[PDB]
Amino acid sequence: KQTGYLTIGGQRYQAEINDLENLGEMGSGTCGQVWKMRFRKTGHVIAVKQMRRSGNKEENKRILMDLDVVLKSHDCPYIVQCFGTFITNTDVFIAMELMGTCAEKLKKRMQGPIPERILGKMTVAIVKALYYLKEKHGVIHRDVKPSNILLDERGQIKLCDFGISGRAGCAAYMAPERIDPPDPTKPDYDIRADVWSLGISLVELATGQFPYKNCKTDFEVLTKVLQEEPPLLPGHMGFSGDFQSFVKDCLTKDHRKRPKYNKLLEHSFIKRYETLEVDVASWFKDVMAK
Ligand SMILES: */C=C/C(=O)N1CCC[C@@H](n2nc(C#C)c3c(N)ncnc32)C1
Repeated sequence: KQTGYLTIGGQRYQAEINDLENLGEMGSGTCGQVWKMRFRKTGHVIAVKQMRRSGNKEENKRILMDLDVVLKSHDCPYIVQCFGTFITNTDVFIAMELMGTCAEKLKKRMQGPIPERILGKMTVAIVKALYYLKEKHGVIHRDVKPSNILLDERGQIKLCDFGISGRAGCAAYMAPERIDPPDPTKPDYDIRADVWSLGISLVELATGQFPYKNCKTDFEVLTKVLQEEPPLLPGHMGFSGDFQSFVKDCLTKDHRKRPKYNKLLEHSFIKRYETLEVDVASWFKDVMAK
């Protein structure tokens, strides 16, 4: 790998950091400070993550760990693409494709449920992203959630933040088998805990509310996951039978029964939103403009 260049859309300039104008930070980063930045030759805007050599040794490790994955996933359309990097005596700058926002912040702006047609095209993207990292690189995300699903003005939906990926994330979306690992721990007991997390997220974004109510502590959530029934989609909101049975499949608590990505990608709910046209781009711009 190299650090001189910026490969965008087939081209590849050879600039340094000062060739970019800093237009501000895009929220307090949890895996590195992220700036929205603009070229001085052309005016094109990108996202640029900064790792200070002086930074916390633990954040920096995750920044480099997320960088390790996104350098290897250029050919996956459903993962935030990295354009290149710069290494100065004091910083590392990671150039990323500029995205609109996360689905967690999208939910707060909507002030309500997100339509099924959008969650549809989201499901196809995340599952295929989680599947690519598994099949091609044997990596698991280990922290899927609405704040890790980025959308943009063009209607793209990509997964991000592989900071704790590997060959413990947020507790609310953690899978049953990660909360209490099996009696003898097989190395790949973890291989499908991400499916359960995306199911929790789909229920959250579809209903506008997190399915485990009134937990004042992290552990209290963990106990509901294991004691209460899986929180399937309600019946009184016009959700289709395909959407409800896909959410039921992912939310099967017994991990030896949760279907592999192999057959989740066969699901009708997926096959519909592969060939179905949905103007997520226009729907995105509208909620933002609101
Ligand atoms: C819900 C969005 C969110 O809170 N953040 C946290 C701060 C970083 C920010 N962000 N990260 C990346 C990356 C990689 C991007 C990209 N690529 N585009 C827009 N915003 C991003 C997400």
